[PDB]
Amino acid sequence: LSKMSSLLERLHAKFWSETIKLVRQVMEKQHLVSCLETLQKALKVTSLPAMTDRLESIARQNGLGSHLSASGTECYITSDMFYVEVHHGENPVSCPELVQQLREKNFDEFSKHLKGLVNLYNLPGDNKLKTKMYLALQSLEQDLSKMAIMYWKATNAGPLDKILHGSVGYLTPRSGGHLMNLKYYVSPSDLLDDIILHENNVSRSLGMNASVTIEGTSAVYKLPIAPLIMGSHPVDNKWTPSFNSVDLPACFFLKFPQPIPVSRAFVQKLQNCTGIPLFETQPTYAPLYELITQFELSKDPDPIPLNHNMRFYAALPGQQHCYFLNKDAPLPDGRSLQGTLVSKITFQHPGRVPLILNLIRHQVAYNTLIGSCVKRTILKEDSPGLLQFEVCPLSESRFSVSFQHPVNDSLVCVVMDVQDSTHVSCKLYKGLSDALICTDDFIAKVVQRCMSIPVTMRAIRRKAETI
Amino acid sequence: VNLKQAILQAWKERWSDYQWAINMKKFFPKGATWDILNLADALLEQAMIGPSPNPLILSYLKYAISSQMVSYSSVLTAISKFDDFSRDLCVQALLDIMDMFCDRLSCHGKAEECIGLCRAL
Amino acid sequence: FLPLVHNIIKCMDKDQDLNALKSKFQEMRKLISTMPGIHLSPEQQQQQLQSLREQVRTKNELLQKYKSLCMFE
Amino acid sequence: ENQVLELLIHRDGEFQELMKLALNQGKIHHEMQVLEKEVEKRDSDIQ
Repeated sequence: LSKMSSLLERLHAKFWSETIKLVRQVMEKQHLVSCLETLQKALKVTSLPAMTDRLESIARQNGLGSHLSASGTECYITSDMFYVEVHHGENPVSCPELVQQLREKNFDEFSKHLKGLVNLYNLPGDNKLKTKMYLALQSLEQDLSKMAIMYWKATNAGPLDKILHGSVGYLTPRSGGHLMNLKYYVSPSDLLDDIILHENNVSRSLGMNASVTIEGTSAVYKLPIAPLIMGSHPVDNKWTPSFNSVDLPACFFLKFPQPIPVSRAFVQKLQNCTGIPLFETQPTYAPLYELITQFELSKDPDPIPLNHNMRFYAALPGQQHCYFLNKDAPLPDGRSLQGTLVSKITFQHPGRVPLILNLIRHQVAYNTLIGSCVKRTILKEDSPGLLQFEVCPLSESRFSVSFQHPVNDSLVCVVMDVQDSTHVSCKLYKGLSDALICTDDFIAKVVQRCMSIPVTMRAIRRKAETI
Repeated sequence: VNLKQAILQAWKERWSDYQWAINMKKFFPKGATWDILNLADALLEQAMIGPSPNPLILSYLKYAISSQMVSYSSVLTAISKFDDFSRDLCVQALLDIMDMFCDRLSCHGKAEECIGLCRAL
Repeated sequence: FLPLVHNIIKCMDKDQDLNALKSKFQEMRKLISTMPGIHLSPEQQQQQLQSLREQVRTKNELLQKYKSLCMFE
Repeated sequence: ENQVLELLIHRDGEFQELMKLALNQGKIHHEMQVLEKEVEKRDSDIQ
């Protein structure tokens, strides 16, 4: 709260023109003591020799065997991260995958990918798994690219029904400035270019995408050490039979960002494809929708308190509205909704997993899209509208929406089950004496394609209402 | 006619579910004609509901069968034509509440109301 | 200056007179900066320059208006 | 690593501002000399 240590007392407590004899008479003698040399990025711009010197300093401090002829160029001591832009395993690679993103002045993919792969490819193995198994898993991670190309060739209609939704196939190359990924999110009703307008496949970098990783500690499962199955399969794809197979100390542990709530049936079905289930811990069987809505809307949420308390009031096409969530409500099913509040994504070798992941992905996507209507709208005591509805998840992926239909003097529910991955069932149940306020399969498929609770509410209030 | 806006107001909000008795007594003449009570509300709500358990209403049903017109409840859960639909989810709760209803005993009606309730059961 | 601090660190942790050269360069830079001429802050200098430009424009317009309307005999 | 960094950033900003102020003062002095010469010529002609 003062500035008396800059020019008033700084130069007076430094213990001129002829008092610079401190280079040879008083010289008889980078983390938290010497910040001058550590702040090379602030004194000078990020250049070739500056980064090469910083890398060498970090290697000498933390401990990493690496050197060169002189200062001005430095490689990366790893399995295959050795690449000099502009031999103990693989040869010197100069592919564009690690030259495009870091061409001229990039400074992001220089201390995260390297450190990431170093932390991942680190274990108690001494020259037996730190390098051998790492290279084996890196080489084995190439059949998916051939499988991706085969899926792209087979699905020559559009990259919307096979790449993102339905099944896997929206993959990209995992090298340098881009790691392995997949189409986890499948939000089709986002802000599009007004089925994205692209020349070729997306590298899962333009916008938002998940992050798939390959690491493990005790999941030493039998897997190949080289790509064998590479021929074009009959219709969609073919498996790769291994076992030339050793106990490779690695796995396919991805990075699940949010604890998406799933069903017990999906986890039980997936618990028979890759050994054990997708999580080994105490299952947090708490209200699934309650925590899932907060986890999903937590991105946009600001530091201001919300305090919804199971209130799902939201807006409308031209007014305000309201809704519920039926959270923490034990249905006739008996036990409450199973919760999967965990971040363990420790998978196993790519065995019979052609649909072991896509089903749970579609389930989680439908669950998210259900609570999509409540993201940041906070408006209570709305006398007008207030199309309150309670999604009753009695069965797995089975929702219901109640609306004050003018047909009868009561609410109007409709069974909303996710039959397909994007074509959900939107049937409805009317009354013995009720007007035809129930739309046809046209509006049902429209709402299915929309997959938004607020969209359905607006449709009921505008199209189905007709009043 | 007041029953329509009454049940609309009831379902429209998640009240304390016990203040419902007070709200009904206030909004209703408290003894005009109890033949337009919750007795038919359950069925007229579950009709449009169909494959839905309609929660938050069974509590009202219980707070009614505590001390209300047991005869009307009996005849209306009897004439309920749910066997054709056979939801096996709502009729389950119906038989559950009917079990505890018929377990202990019926009540006095000072008339052939008992015989009517017997025909109903 | 980044180069001055770099030369100082080099001369300090190398085991020449980088400090003398740095001081000479700093004195030369200070002399070149003071060579401009503007002793006071450039805020009032720019304010006075804008005022003088406005006054010159007004004087030119007045002279033009005076030398234009010449219809007497 | 905050005080020294802030001091260096402030010194760089002060140097850039001083260079900009010197350039602006030179330009203003040139414009003022031109305007003064023009006004002196106009005043001599008017006199």
